[PDB]
Amino acid sequence: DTKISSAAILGLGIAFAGSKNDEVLGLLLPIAASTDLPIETAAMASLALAHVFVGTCNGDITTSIMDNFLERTAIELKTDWVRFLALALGILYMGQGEQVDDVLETISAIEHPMTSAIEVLVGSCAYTGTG
Amino acid sequence: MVSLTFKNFKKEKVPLDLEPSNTILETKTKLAQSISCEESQIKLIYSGKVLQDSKTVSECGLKDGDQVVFMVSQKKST
Repeated sequence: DTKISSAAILGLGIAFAGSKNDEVLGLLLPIAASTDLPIETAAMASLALAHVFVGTCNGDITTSIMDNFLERTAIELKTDWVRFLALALGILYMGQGEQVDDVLETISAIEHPMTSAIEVLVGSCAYTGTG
Repeated sequence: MVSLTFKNFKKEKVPLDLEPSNTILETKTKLAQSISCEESQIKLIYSGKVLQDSKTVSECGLKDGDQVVFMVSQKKST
């Protein structure tokens, strides 16, 4: 009873792991926030990327993801979603990554619609500083 | 002859020269003609306070040789 959608992102998921070049991202990232594609496939694709670049890291990725947090209407699904989304925007930085500083700076700055909860979340837990 | 620095998100500085009169419209235009990105997506912020195209530099609260916060978007915007 597997869906065809999941079967898709799945296959590709194993593809990237077969080539960590700058092309995959040069096409994926952009599509993650091109025109105005449904926040459905877009979100799912967001987890596939992070899962791959789990080891690597980049700010640009946070640039597009940020713009999304804004236009975020949540008018679609309103049940269990902040968790996952929060994870990425969070785990994305386990430690040693000033990038987090530049983030909270933008998030909060850009008014305060519905990102406070996430602001305090990533705010407290961040630079683990593993001695 | 005030020269400020516009930082994006990668912690990069983009020096720019303006005047008490010059407004965000122009700073946005230049900052866009410097990096090669349209100002229709750019977000000219100021100390975590997204400025406004309706505010000049004097109103922005900037001074001689300061720092401005900004960011670029991906939406081409119609």
